[PDB]
Amino acid sequence: ELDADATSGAFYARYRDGYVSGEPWPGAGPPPPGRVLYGGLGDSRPGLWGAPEAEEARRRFEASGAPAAVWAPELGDAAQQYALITRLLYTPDAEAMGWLQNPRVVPGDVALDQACFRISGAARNSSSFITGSVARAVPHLGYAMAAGRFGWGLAHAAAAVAMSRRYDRAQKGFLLTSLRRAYAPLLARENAALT
Amino acid sequence: RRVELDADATSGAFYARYRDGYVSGEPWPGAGPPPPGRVLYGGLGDSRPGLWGAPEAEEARRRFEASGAPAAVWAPELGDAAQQYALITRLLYTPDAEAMGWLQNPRVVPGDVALDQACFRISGAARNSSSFITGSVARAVPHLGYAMAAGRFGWGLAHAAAAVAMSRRYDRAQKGFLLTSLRRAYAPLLARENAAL
DNA sequence: GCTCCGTGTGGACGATCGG
DNA sequence: CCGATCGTCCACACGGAG
Ligand SMILES: [Cl-]
Ligand SMILES: [Mg+2]
Repeated sequence: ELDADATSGAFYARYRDGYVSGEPWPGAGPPPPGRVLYGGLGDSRPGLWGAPEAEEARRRFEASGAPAAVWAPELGDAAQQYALITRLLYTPDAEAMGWLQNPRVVPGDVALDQACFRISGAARNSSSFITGSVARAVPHLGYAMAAGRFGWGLAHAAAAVAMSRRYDRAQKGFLLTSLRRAYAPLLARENAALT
Repeated sequence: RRVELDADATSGAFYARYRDGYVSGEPWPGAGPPPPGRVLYGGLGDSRPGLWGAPEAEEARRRFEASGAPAAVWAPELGDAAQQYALITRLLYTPDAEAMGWLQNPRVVPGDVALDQACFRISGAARNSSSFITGSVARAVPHLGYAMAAGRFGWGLAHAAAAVAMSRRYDRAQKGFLLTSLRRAYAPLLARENAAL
């Protein structure tokens, strides 16, 4: 169906949901002890704390001041990576969409990524596995779902567009501007309430 | 490059001051209507000849016009892109509609196949691999160039939600969370954009 | 006239899933 | 048989130097 209540815009101005920002999404929570979020909702993989791959990447992440090209929960708090990627999506000339799809990766970034899916249970990286993040730089969606932070959905939506092969460079730039306009008031209102 | 976090962005005040140099309702830089007798197709500025007279286009147009629902496989020959955008946008806000599942796994009838094959034949034969730019990640969603030509950023919701729906990295509950995130973000934008235009 | 660089695009082909 | 995403590799433009 389609009414004049929709084409005029009044149906969207009255949008309300039963969820509360800052409250856990139904079924979402922290991973079991000694494990980190991975895969589908509620799933997890063993952590790689003390492993050479995780610790080498943790030091590089803490020393760069930039968002990590390959992120894992062993590297730090997901809120830091979410905020760095979110800010990156709003800085002009940053090439955020190109960086989300094809970031420059040192061998340590490759070794970290290979260790995470291997310790989960995978023999090789495969396009069919549900990981909870379409781009390796974006933290697992379960951390946004557990914290009830809908503004962290922007990182995943922008990365899903960036990772798609069906849009060219100029088309992705328009979609990034669309997402900037949509999420800017949400992020401003959400970051104020939870600070 | 490098990103500097600070209290201006952590408190949210950097996002409250967001402004861009674009104007809603005005063409995106480099974007415009297709040439006469052609429809938008492929990358930015590209186009293919229209099929407004072919039997495949007319069969699908009647099915679209007789259902009152958005077409599962859409082409410019079926009607106004703005109407299909509005139907998909309304569908994305409809409870119990299974919108993400429908975007990812639509029913494709023989008439849809004949329409889709007629569109690629009237263009050039580029396919020899699976990597090709279409301008829309889901066939039900009109070409992005129509949103770019009209400067309608609210029509980006249909493409952003469809890109999530087609991704293989999220399960059903994760895609449901992302739809709610996109609903909240775009609801004030759509309300404000539909009023001005 | 060839290469040499880094870097930024899209294509090619396969793995895996599924109608 | 068809085709979807996405890992992985690669083709090519960029241009002042030899
Ligand atoms: Cl709320
Ligand atoms: Mg066949």
